[PDB]
Amino acid sequence: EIVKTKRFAIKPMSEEEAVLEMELLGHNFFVFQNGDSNEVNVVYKRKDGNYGLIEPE
Amino acid sequence: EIVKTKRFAIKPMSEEEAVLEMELLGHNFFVFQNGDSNEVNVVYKRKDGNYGLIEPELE
Repeated sequence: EIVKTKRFAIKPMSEEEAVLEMELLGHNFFVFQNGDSNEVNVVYKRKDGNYGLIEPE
Repeated sequence: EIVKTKRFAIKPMSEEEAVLEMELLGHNFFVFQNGDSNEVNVVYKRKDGNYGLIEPELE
């Protein structure tokens, strides 16, 4: 089955904060409300050490 | 060092189709526009066998 859950990061934050939070929490991807664009984004760890940021833009 | 890309799945789809797409494409998580709620959701595979669906809010 598909287990439904609500986004953990409730409050809006910056892309910079999102990346740090993902790292401190030990995750590989992190869903958040971008406070600078008022849109939901997803940051993730790329297999090249870099970070990726997915936006609806 | 932060590479900005646009969501790959442009058109809205069901959560089931999203899980299928995630697997067919070989990813661990998949961002999509849920056609049921018209909102962006994220499906992912969890070490438990099941799949997870992240929503901004509960309907």
